[PDB]
Amino acid sequence: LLLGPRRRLEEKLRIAEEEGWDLLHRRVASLRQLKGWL
Amino acid sequence: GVLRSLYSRVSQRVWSTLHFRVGSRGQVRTNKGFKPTAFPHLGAALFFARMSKGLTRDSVEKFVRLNVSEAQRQEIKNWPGSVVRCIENGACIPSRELQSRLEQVVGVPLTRRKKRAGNRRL
Amino acid sequence: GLWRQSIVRCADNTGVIKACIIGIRNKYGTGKIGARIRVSVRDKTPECTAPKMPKGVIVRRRKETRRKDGSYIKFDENAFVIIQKNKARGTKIKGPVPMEIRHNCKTLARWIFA
Amino acid sequence: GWSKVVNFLNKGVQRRPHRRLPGQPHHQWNMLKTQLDQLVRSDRLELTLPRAHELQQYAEELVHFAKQNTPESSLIVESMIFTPAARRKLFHELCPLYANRPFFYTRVVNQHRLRMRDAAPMA
Amino acid sequence: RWRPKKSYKKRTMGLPSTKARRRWAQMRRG
Amino acid sequence: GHKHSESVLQQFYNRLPVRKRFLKAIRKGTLIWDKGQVKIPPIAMQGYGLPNKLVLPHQKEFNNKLPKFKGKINQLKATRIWFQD
Amino acid sequence: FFYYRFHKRIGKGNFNRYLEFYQKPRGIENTLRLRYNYTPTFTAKKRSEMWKVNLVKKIAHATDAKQVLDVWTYYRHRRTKRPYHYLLALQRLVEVGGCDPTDFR
Amino acid sequence: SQSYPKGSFHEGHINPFADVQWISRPFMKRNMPRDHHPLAKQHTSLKAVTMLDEESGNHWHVLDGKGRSVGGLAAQVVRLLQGKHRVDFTPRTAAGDSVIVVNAIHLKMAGHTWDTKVYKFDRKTHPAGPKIITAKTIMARNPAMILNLAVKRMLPPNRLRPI
Amino acid sequence: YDSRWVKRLDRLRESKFYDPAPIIKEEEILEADKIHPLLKKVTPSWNSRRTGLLAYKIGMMSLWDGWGERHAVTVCQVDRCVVMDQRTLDKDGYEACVMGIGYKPIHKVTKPMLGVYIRSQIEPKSRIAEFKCSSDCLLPVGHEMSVRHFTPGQQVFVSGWSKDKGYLGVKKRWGFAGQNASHGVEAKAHSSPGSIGQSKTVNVVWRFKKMAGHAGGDPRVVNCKVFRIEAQRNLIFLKGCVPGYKGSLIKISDARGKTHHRHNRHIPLHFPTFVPEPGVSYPVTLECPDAEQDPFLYPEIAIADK
RNA sequence: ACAGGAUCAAAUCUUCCUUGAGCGACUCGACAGGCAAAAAAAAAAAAAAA
RNA sequence: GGACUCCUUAACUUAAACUGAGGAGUCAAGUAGGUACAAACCGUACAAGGAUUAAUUAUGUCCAA
RNA sequence: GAGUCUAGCUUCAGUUGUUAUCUGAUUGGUAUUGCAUGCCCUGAGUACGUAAGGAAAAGGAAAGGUUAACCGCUAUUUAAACAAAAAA
RNA sequence: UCCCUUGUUAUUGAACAAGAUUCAGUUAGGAACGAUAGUUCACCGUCAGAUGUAAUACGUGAGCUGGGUGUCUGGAGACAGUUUGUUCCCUAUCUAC
RNA sequence: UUUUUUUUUUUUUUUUUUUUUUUUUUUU
RNA sequence: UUUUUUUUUUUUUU
RNA sequence: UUUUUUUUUUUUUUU
Repeated sequence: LLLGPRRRLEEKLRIAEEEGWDLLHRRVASLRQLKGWL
Repeated sequence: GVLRSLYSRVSQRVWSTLHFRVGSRGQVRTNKGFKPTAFPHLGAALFFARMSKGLTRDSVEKFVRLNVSEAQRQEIKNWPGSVVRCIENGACIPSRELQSRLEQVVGVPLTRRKKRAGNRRL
Repeated sequence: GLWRQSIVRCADNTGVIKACIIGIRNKYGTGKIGARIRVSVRDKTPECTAPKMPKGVIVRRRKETRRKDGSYIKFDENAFVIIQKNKARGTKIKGPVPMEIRHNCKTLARWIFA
Repeated sequence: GWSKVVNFLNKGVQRRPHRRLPGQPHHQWNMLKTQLDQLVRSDRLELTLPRAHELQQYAEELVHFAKQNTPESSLIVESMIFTPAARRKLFHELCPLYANRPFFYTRVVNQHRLRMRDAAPMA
Repeated sequence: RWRPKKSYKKRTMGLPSTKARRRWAQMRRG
Repeated sequence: GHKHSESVLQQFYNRLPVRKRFLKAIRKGTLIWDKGQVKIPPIAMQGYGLPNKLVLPHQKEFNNKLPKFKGKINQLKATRIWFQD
Repeated sequence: FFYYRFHKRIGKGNFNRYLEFYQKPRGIENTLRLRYNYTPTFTAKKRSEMWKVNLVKKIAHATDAKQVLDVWTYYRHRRTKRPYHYLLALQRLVEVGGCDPTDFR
Repeated sequence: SQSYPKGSFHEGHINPFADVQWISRPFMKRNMPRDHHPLAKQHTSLKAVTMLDEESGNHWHVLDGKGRSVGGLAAQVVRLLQGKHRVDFTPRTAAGDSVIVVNAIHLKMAGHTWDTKVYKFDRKTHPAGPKIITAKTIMARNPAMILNLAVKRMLPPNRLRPI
Repeated sequence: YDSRWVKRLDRLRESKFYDPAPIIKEEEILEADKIHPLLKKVTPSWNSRRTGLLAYKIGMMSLWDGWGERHAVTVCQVDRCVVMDQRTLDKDGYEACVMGIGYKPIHKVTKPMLGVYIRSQIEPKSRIAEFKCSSDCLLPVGHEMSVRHFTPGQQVFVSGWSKDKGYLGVKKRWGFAGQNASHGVEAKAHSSPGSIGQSKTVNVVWRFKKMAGHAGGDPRVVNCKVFRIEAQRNLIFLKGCVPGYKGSLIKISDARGKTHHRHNRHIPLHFPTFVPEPGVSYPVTLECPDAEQDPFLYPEIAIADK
């Protein structure tokens, strides 16, 4: 019995598709990208 | 002497416990706004619900068996094994009647129920 | 009820006339019927053979006594009976005896209903 | 005072049926007795509200027992008057009056004013 | 002299409810 | 508490955030407090050498030459053993 | 705000033998109103107060119900919403070509 | 009911001849946290994520405290909370950013800390004295408190601490 | 709202205006007009709990028994106890049942309150309470409770408020010893509290110190025994004592713990409620079963000195 | 709220989806009541109409 | 006809902040710093006065800092 | 914006101690006991012991004592003594 | 681990009953009087409540006192009672052409 | 008719009884 | 290492 | 084996 129904902007699209809320003017980063800043 | 171990005794004491308050809201259990749709299946839903209260399969079975009418009761005894385990595992589709009892035990709806209300449109 | 330093008579025919209470299992002076108490003999007859410190049980009480059936029983005097080896020293009891006595010594009384 | 103590102390306190009066009981009763005769002789008296609410208790009983016209009742009526003028009036003007009145022959009226010398209510 | 030991005073279980206790509780984010 | 003055050693103990059970033990001597932890006191074996951390700086040279135990408590064969003060 | 009281009490619960379930909790742990005990600065005040203008500005700029809704959603926590704010949003929503009444937004 | 609680050393070896004589855990072997066998999908942890916002100026830092030390975590958190990591730090104000912590139950404690640690709560004029609550109770009831209290006692003793 | 002296005479004269006693029957038959369609029999479980009831204290009485022993029993009346609403985990977040009791004049009830009563299809209520129970014992909305919920001879848990005595002294409240009446004793020392603390070593008075103040008005609980029940008038006789004034609200529930274990073990009780079958009669009055042994039996107790 | 939406389309009596948890639940929008008279151990008892 | 400390030493219970001697520092009459909390210990290129500046000292370098 | 009932937190002492495998249609699957003065009864004149002598598991009950509550019964003290007839 | 009540079942010169030393808790319920006044101790008689210790300025003297081996009407801390509220005392007067 | 122990009843619950406070409101 | 665990024990030496 | 001490003002022992 079932129930229920690089790219230019990567993290924005990931959040949008996963979570379901769009980022207006807010950036996001993760620890994995720290190598490109040290 | 026929006295059991102190550990055993303590364990025994602890085994038969009951509360009347949900407690902290930070927990992960059945509460206000609960939706079965989140779960992949009724089995998972049921499992979660059961675990929330801390009830056993045996007790569930025992309750349902003694609640269901004779017609349903007879069929309950025809299954190769336990019906609760099969429902949990996704190897059996419970009936409406059975579901009713199940939901009564777990104190939470498992599926989107009907709403007998509506204004006839002229 | 009864209390320490209290003078009570004797219902038995041993010969003792009265005795002074020395001890009791109570605090508020509410001594009941059938309670063990220690007595000191004050007076004796010329032909008495009782000990100096007889041990007995309260038989009669001046104060009214309540019953299980909603009745009450009252007397005019306070008397006790000597007890030895779980038995009475004497052979007869003067006057009636109340029903509120667990001990079997009340059988020696003349009127249990009076 | 503080006006708060009154409230603090009054919590869980029952009201008194009969208002206390200055003096011994024997004095109080005498006082009330004499005031009943004075009320009978006047037709209206001006008194403090507490006292007006107290004298009305006996003011009703006097007339209630005066209408029986029995030897027994007569005794009780006798036991509540002093002067002959009040007896005469009670037995000759008030008894005929309240012939048809079952009860409630008196009333109390509040003046809603304070005494100049005492700052006390009046009725 | 003689002195009875009032050990009953040492009770720490099944105590009655009191306004003091209630206020203490209240003051603690009841 | 009710006592006006207390010993420094007792006071020290009083300040230990531990259960009563361990407090008692500590007080007794069965247990010690070190580096914010509670462990069994060091064991002094007869004939064998004591830990290098308990002897004086000038005694370490002579202590290191003494026999050492490299076995379990069950395998230990010491005639007498006691806690090192 | 001379004194701001805030304590985290040990609430009742049962964590023993806890089973990891990939689900969100009931709600946030902290719900008490946040009251500052200090006067804000010019920049702080400005940031706090700029919403009144930014709301309208972005509403106007929006070109679709999606955008409109998003904009509205962003300024959720923004208290003291004047009636006209609603009117504006309604007018924009109608002009854009309708909306979804069923929408949580 | 009539005897001392069963400690963690009751379920293991004892080695007096070593620093860690016996291992201690918040819960029994049969009581440790576990994951449900039917994973509907596999998950992966990002360690830490950060969100900046220029307009509102409120930044967020979501951390994963899975297998980490309470002390270290607390220490790290304190820095962020205080906002000392920024150039424009003002002790008068709270220049910090919001911090989110998850998987608090998975924390670790070296040494005999799980079985020989308690917490005291002061009482205003109480004869019994301060209330003492063991760490096992706190772990059982509200794990978050373990970190919460460490952070709290780490923060400066001022009027800004609540904030 | 009359005068003191009018009220006093009323108090005395009331006795003369008493309506005649009703006529009590021996049997009772119920129809489908007094039964909830949604009401059904449910088998209990190991973690199932029943609901409580509300009552008004009327007064004390003395009643005999089969053996002839007189006992004091308090009379309680359930003033039309009706369920209002239910609570669910999904909806609210906890299982509970709300009930109502009493009656209030319509000229005293607020409009928002009247809105609830209109929905409920019930007359205005004086008091509203709630009970926590298991999910499997949730009674249907609109069901009227009855005295038959409790079987005679079982232990009950009764809760209520105590009386008020106003301000009282230390000697009056707690019952302090005090001082002697003689032997050179000061006036003030007669009823003084005495020592109230220690020396300079303890400069603070311990919390919860026994001192003077307003007495009474506290919650209290007590065990009771079901002696007799009445279906007609909806009356219950409870063995023992119940706190509160003659008319105060009182809560009644089942036994808990030792009380349950020791007493309420072998007593079959209708878990959900009383479920009458249409077409069958029921008793009106139910009495407590007598004991086994003769209460009026005084055996011999040996008294041997050693 | 059966209020909105999809479909070669549902027993009487909505197959399925949306409403973040239909604002914690119900209800009100001339809603609600401090003080005075009178009564008053807590508590309860007055329909409007000088 | 002196209070603490350093070395020697008389008395005492190799006790006590006692009682009394030989020779150096500090306080007395010394600031700010360190030693968690109240003169005596360490340091000082040791306090006429003013300002938003640089330094090897007792001593520190996970957080309160 | 307002009325009621309530969720969370708080509360004498104190703790983290609970559920592998899964009766094939064969009357079914842990369950409200934390706790504790003395004396008496069943177990028992049994275990034990040449003899004298003389236990436990469980329950049941009569005194004494503490706290709290109450006025149905008893004891002390004490108050009240007034409007049924529309022939009144 | 404090006089009694707990640790069935191995420390015992522990047959049973009645007893002795030592240790452990999540610290649970209890323990009556009198005579002589030689400042308190060995002992004496009763109920057998069943061998019944210390600290806290003698605990406690702006709470009380007694035959010797003074007084004080409570200002601040603490403790025990009590507190309607956004409004129902007064006052609170834009923008600028 | 009231008060009281000299009378009567209980000796259970502690996530219990009870309560002065709805909190997505981060600058009234 | 096994809920074996009031002062009683097994397995493996980690 | 060592770094970690009276760090005995609190947290913490992150090696």
